This record gives sequence, structure tokens and C-alpha cells, in this order.
Amino acid sequence: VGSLNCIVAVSQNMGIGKNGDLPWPPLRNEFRYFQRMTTTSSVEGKQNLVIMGKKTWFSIPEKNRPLKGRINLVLSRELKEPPQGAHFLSRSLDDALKLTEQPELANKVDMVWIVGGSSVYKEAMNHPGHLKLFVTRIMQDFESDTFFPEIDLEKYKLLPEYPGVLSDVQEEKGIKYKFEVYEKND
Ligand SMILES: NC(=O)C1=CN([C@@H]2O[C@H](COP(=O)(O)OP(=O)(O)OC[C@H]3O[C@@H](n4cnc5c(N)ncnc54)[C@H](OP(=O)(O)O)[C@@H]3O)[C@@H](O)[C@H]2O)C=CC1
Ligand SMILES: [C]C1=NC([N])=NC([N])=C1[C]C1234B567B89%10B%11%12%13B85%14B%1158B%12%11%15B%139%12B%1061B%12%112C5%153B%14874
Repeated sequence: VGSLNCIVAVSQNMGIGKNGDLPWPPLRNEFRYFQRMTTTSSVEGKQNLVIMGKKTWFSIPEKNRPLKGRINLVLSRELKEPPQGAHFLSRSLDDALKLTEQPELANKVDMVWIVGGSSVYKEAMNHPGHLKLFVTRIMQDFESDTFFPEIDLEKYKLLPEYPGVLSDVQEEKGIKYKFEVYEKND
């Protein structure tokens, strides 16, 4: 796999989770952005792959698992088989990426999207090669118990814009946020 993508929503104090859920109230269009970005592929015959940790998997409501229209892969060192509803299980990101090139998935996967949590982001962000980070900056502090790792600006560049991503400040339920895209190349 020649490139990876991460996607996250983060508060001002770098929080991504609290008590197994989001630190802020649910933001519908922010969620719809996550859905659009991770689901959309114009390559006929293929789907995108979402990779996530075990806690992130169980944070998704049962009725919404697996994430529709995407191949769902869960990372765990302890499970022997995927959690019920998930399509695949791997012990590591690198193992996950090798799996996509074996016969079952060979001709089936377009984009790869890392969707959390902290440890999966940390690993992905240090993976060699081209990687983009789609980061929604929630422009307030929220009490959090799970945090997004620091973005290394020696490696990552804030892109000034990105096709299909809105540039202006957004607001839903009185909460301001903005969509950012970062990239590294080595
Ligand atoms: N705001 C946002 O964008 C997002 C928020 N969230 C929030 O974050 C929280 C969940 O995230 P977090 O607590 O960080 O947990 P994770 O989703 O990363 O799950 C942790 C578990 O996943 C497995 N795992 C994680 N990383 C790896 C690794 N790279 N290799 C192999 N296995 C791995 C391990 O399972 P095992 O013990 O079985 O080995 C580990 O104990 C929730 O509050 C959720 O709501 C989650 C995603 C994004
Ligand atoms: C709100 C959000 N927004 C962005 N831009 N990126 C994310 N990674 C998330 C966090 C999400 B959503 B969907 B489920 B649902 B649950 B699981 B899956 B995605 B993971 C958590 B919530």
C-alpha cells in the first residue's frame, strides 16, 4: 500500500474521547463528512478499508456495525477472530496492509482509512511513505480521557486546501469547527 489516510475529530485540548464516546455532543454534518470521506471510492469494483482498534469498534452502535459500504478491519493482539460483524482482524497495521494484497482482498480495496483510536493513529502517523491526516479541529476545550498524538511538523505540512473539503469555519449545535488536511511524503 503506497499511501494511507487518517481521519479524526479533535478538541482544542487534543481530546478525542471521553467515557467510550465523543467528548462533545454529536455533530451530524461532521459525522456525514467522516462517512463521505471514508466511504467514497470512484474505482468500480472496489471499496475502501477502515482500520480501527478494538475500543473504537465497540464504541460504534451495534446497529451501525460494520460501517456500511466499507471493509471493516479491527486491530487486536488478543482476539482470535474478528469481533462479530467485522470483516477482518489483524495484529498490527503492517499485517493489516499485507492482508489487503492477498488473494481475497487483492482486487477489492481502494483507499485505506485509519479511524482511531490513539495507538492506531500513533502507529499510522509514523508509517513510512505518503500519508494524509484529515483532522477536524473542534474549536473548544472538552473534558477528555483519550487524546490525539502530537502532529510532528517536521514531517507533516498543513495543506492550504484540498479538493472536496470545505475551507471556512463550520458551526453545528453552537460548536465551531474546521476541516484541515495534513500530508507527509517520507
Ligand atoms: N474523535 C475521534 O475522531 C475518535 C474518537 N474515538 C474515541 O476514542 C476512544 C477509543 O479509542 P482508544 O481508547 O484510543 O482505543 P482503541 O480504539 O485504539 O482500542 C484499543 C485496543 O485496540 C487494540 N489496538 C490498538 N492499537 C493497536 C495496534 N496498533 N496493534 C494491535 N492492536 C491494537 C488493542 O486491543 P487488544 O487489547 O485486544 O489487543 C487495544 O487495547 C473512544 O472514546 C472513542 O469514542 C475513537 C476514534 C476516533
Ligand atoms: C466523529 C468523527 N469525526 C471524524 N472526522 N473522524 C472520526 N474518526 C470520528 C469518530 C467516529 B465516527 B464513526 B463511528 B462514529 B464513532 B466511530 B467511527 B467515526 B469513529 C467514532 B464516531
